This record gives sequence, structure tokens and C-alpha cells, in this order.
Amino acid sequence: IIPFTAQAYEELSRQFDPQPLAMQFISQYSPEDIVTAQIEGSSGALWR
Amino acid sequence: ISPPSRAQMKRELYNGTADITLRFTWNFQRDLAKGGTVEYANEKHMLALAPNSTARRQLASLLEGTSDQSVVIPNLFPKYIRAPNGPEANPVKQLQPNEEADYLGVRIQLRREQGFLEWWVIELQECRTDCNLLPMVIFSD
Repeated sequence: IIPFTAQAYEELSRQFDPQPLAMQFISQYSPEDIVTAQIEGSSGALWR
Repeated sequence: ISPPSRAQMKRELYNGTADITLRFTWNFQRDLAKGGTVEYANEKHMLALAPNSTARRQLASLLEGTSDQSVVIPNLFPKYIRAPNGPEANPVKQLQPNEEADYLGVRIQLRREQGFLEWWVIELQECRTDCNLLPMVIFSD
């Protein structure tokens, strides 16, 4: 999990800047707020 | 551990210069009937695994194929923990002065007895019956 930095936050906000409310969400949430969901995908755990 | 990442874990202990996060989370879930807001008192006692250290070289051979390596984890099993009704398994300082070097010498033994049948016994540096029953203490509040 990566706590998004100020620069990272700017990136996300700019990605969704065209849509006002999209950018709003990101921008309103404080920097080091938006966290990165780097969920693991590898298995190993077989299933039962 | 997923096979590609198991081989990567291997590699780390084998060579890969990285520090495996050995978070020894000591979660202490109590109850709420007798009170205890965040009953679960937890603390990840992490041991950054120095790349190919004595412990990690034992782990290299552990994950190579042999199952007879007593991985020396420098005193990292809190034998006295002042846990309260909050979410923290903080050990008592002075009870364990170093409290990272005065916890309790813990050992690890992966028992891959192909028949890999990878088991994992948590031993002690001085395991008497603490390979199956490690006796620490939680100073409860």
C-alpha cells in the first residue's frame, strides 16, 4: 500500500481534471490521504 | 507462498539484497463483555532481514531444499507485554530493557519433509518445549 504523495496526488487530480467532480474528489482529499491499492495477485494458495 | 514469489523469496535469502519485513504481529484479542474497546492489542515486531545474514543464509538453505536450519532471530519474542484495551502490544520496557534484544531469543525451522510437506515450527534459541508451546507473558491492563 502506497500513501500517495503530494506529487502523486497532483497526477491523479490532473488525470481526472476534465470531469469536475472526479478531480474534486481527489483534490478535496488531502495529500497523503489517497492511498494506493497495490493488491497482490499471485497465488500459491491453492483453493479448497 | 506463490511459486514465482517463493523462488523470489528464495533468491532474497539466497542473494537478493533486500530486507524482508519480519512483522511479528502479536495480536491480543480480548473481549468486549468485560470492556475492552479495541481489545485486539497488536504490534508488528519487525525484523528487517539483513541480506544473506546468518539468519538469512539459514533461510537460504531452508528454502533451497534442506529442512535442518535453525534460523537465529535475535531476541525477538516479547516475554512481557504491557497490553491494554487499546490496539497496541507494546512490551514492558525495563522488564525487557533492550526490548528488541531483551525479548526472548526466538528460532525458526521450516520442516519441508517431502512425503515438500512444508511445515513451520517456531522454535526458541533455547527450545525445551518451546518448539510447540512458546511460553511468553502479557502484562494485561
